Amino acid sequence: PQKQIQEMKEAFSMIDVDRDGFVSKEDIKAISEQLGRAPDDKELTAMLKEAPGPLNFTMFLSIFSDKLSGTDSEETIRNAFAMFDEQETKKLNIEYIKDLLENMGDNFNKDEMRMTFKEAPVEGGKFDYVKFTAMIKG
Amino acid sequence: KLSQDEIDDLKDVFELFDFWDGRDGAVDAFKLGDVCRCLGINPRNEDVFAVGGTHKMGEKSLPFEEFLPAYEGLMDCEQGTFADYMEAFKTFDREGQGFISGAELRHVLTALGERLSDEDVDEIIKLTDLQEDLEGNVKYEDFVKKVMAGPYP
Amino acid sequence: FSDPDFQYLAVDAFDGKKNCWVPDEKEGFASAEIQSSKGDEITVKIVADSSTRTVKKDDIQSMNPPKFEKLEDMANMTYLNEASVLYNLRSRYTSGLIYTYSGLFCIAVNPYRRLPIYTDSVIAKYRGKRKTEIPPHLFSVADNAYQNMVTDRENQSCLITGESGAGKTENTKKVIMYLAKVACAEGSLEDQIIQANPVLEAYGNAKTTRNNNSSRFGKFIRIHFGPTGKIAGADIETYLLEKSRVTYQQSAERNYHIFYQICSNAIPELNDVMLVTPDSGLYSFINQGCLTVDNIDDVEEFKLCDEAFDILGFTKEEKQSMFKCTASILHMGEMKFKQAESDGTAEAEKVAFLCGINAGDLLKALLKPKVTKGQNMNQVVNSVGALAKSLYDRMFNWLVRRVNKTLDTKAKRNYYIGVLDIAGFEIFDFNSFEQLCINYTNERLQQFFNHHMFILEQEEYKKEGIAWEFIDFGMDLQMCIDLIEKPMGILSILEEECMFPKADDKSFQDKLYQNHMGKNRMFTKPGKPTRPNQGPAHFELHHYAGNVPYSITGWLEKNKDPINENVVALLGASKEPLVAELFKAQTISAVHRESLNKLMKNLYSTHPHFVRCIIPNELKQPGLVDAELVLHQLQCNGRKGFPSRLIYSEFKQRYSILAPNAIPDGKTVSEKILAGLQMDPAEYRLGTTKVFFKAGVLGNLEEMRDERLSKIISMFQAHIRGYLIRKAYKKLQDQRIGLSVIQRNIRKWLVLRNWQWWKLYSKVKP
Ligand SMILES: Nc1ncnc2c1ncn2[C@@H]1O[C@H](COP(=O)(O)OP(=O)(O)O)[C@@H](O)[C@H]1O
Ligand SMILES: [Ca+2]
Ligand SMILES: [Mg+2]
Ligand SMILES: [Mg+2]
Repeated sequence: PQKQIQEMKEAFSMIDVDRDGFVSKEDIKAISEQLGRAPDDKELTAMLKEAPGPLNFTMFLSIFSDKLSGTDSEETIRNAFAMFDEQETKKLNIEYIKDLLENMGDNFNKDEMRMTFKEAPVEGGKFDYVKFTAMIKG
Repeated sequence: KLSQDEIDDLKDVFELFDFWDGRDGAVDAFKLGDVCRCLGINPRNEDVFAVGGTHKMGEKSLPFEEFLPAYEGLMDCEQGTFADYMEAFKTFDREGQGFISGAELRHVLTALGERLSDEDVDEIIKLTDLQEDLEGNVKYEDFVKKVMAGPYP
Repeated sequence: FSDPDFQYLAVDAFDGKKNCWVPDEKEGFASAEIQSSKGDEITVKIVADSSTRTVKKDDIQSMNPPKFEKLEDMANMTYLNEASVLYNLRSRYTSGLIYTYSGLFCIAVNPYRRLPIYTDSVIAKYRGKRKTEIPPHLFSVADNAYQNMVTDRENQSCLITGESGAGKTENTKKVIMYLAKVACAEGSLEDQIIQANPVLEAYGNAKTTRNNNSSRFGKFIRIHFGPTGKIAGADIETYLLEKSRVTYQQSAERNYHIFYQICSNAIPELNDVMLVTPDSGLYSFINQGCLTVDNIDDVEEFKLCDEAFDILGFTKEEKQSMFKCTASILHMGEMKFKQAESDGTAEAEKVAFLCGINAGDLLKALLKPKVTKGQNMNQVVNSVGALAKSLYDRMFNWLVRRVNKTLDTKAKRNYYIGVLDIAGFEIFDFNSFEQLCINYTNERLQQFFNHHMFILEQEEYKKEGIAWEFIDFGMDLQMCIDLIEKPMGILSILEEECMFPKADDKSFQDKLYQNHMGKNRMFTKPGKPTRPNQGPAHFELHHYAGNVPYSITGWLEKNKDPINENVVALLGASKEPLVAELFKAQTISAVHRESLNKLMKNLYSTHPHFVRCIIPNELKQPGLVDAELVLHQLQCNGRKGFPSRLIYSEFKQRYSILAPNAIPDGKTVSEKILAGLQMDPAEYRLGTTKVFFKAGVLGNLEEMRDERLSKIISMFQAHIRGYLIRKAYKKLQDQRIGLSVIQRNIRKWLVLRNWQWWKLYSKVKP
């Protein structure tokens, strides 16, 4: 990506407080607190151990990219959806989708179920999988 | 007794199903019909229950171990030839000229023998694209041939 | 031929798949044209009013093409079903034609009006004509029996059957009148014969609701022929005369015809000879029910009856002996009463007078019959009736013996032609001894009719070269016959029960169960009502044509005649010469036994010809039909055991669906079907044009016919179930993937939000 990167950097900048081009336990703890509650030592510790050596803007983009890897397109997903949208209305009836995910294929769980719909864009009975495919993607 | 490429086929399909009713290596005995209906065969409901099928979902699930013999079973069961379907349909033709009316055909399917929901009917009608003439009659010979043909001929 | 002689004798748009016969309530059957099938619910249109309705498919009857309108012989019709037959008859009937053949059976439908078809003009034309040569007629049946007896050299016989008021008698007479007019060699033999009816009918017929001239006795008359084929003698046999009508007559009914003739004044000279006042409504014994009779002139009938006694060759005394004994009866019922004493003597003398016995010695042996034993007030009035009835019975019997005297010309006899005019099976609200007698009679007749039907049967098992062997027949018939006639039978029990003065309606009833309850399955305790007003029943008999609940009350006197053995002594030595003979020097059942056997060995020595009479309606009016009644008669005329027969054409169409994986000619297709089914060569037979299935088998084929047809229908539904499933199989693989995308790709975005790094990242974002 190129705009995904532009952010990453500017981000790494705001995170790398002691502006030393590296991210340290104090760097993370620092900025977190300046905003919302921050992680405990143990959280911060294993949070760094996730990166072999020093956190230059490189090992950074490395672990972040290796996260977002192993996923499909916004087009590839929007279709796996329209695959249940026979009439091609660009919406799925809420009871339907919930039913699919819940007890079909690789059954979800109530939490997976709640976590998922806590965000979901459902209004008028129909769950718009387009808007939701975007939200979940780009 | 089945062959390998055969048993493999049972395997193939068993998955598509066992997955859809929640993947876990077990299939709802209420689907054992449709499973075999996919491997070509068309048993009769009377037929399926005989081997293990059930009237409702939830009732019970089955492994692939118990599944093998249900298919060994539903194999040795009688399939209807063209002769038979032609014979039976003749008994509703007073004219004798291979006709019948939509309305009556509908009656035969929905009302006689192991009934067929009103939906499956409008279904297959539309599928096979069966059409009536001005008098509202249809050549039952054509119809039987399509149904026999398959969804993809 | 425009010929006047054939006026009421000669017969003056159709889709074979649309047009048919559909049941009706008014007409019995209606002309319908099918509109739409629907499984079993056929929807037809009534051609008449043009209305519409539905009808079970198995209730439609096949119609015949206009090709067979008013057909003379019904065996030549395509369809012979209760609706084709009823239509053909009714068609002819409403056009004057009342005679129609159907195989070897002639059908006569009562005209209820006089027809110019019996004239001498017409008889001339039927002489020596072969049934197909000339229109259907009773003469033809008679003329043919003659030719057969002649050429075939054997006795002939006509059993003219039908319901009461149908035409049995009228037709029996026309047959004799016919045979008399073409085989003819006081008056002449031929003349006396014809003349025996007027006297026998006067003494043994009576107005009934059903028939204004109901025959109340069975008649079998044989007509002998000589070496030149001409009438050379004749005899008459009678059976079971209704003794009861003499003293009793249900409303709207009359007593025998004579009694009313006698009180009309046709011959005033006789009034003083009989001591009668020309008023019928004066005598109790004959004014209970009816008095007059629409279309019966008692005046003229009396004259003709008198006239007939002369031609029969009856001395004036003889025929005055008759008239007096019967007028005597008229008085026996005028004797009033009050142990009992008389209430006058005027009427009781006229009686002693006419019978040539002392009025004193009479009322004496009547009020204290002799060792003496007085009688009460009813024991008497009932022995009065016992006497009236018993006299009249003897009279009727002597009368016949005498008319045979006149006819048994000692001339030379070769063969003969009998004619049978008897009442058939009848089941009423209440059935007693009278009925058992008629029924027992009809049973033995049945065996006869069967024996013959079975012979024509085999005439078929050869017209197609399909010889059958030992079947299973009339065992139930013989079971009933035996239950009634054999050594310890019903009648034999009753006969041995009469000879005991001690006996009664209960020792007889018990003595019956004692012998057949559980030892013979035809004898069964009285069941439950199958008709309102169903009077008492003590037991039931399973007769060929029905189950009859018999009440045995009074059967002991019915069979033995309970008249003062005292008065039988008085009359034994009476002055009148007739009366003396009647009570000169073996009960109903016993006489009838010997009688029936006589008629049977007779009949079994003949080649029978059957005529079937049919009453068109209950109104006695001409040309009007009552389909229900008609149909009802057609029901079971001229079954039960004979193999099933099927034309390969109709067989293939109905039983192909039982082995269609063996059907690539109607006669070979079936050869295949029945072959496929691995059907036992036993349970069936070949045939040129038709298949013969042993008994029951066809019922069982309709079994398999229903089962297989259901399966096959299921199998095609299974086929439809499997097609729809497999059709949606692609849609089920694509969705299996399209779901795994979403399921695995949401679990990702789910776990990425539960990432410290991502969390904190998302936070910085702005
Ligand atoms: N061939 C006929 N022609 C004219 N009238 C007839 C004929 N046959 C029967 N009838 C009428 O119907 C009545 C009953 O006929 P009949 O022979 O006495 O009946 P059953 O079958 O009881 O002997 C007759 O009195 C007569 O009025
Ligand atoms: Ca499963
Ligand atoms: Mg730093
Ligand atoms: Mg009669």
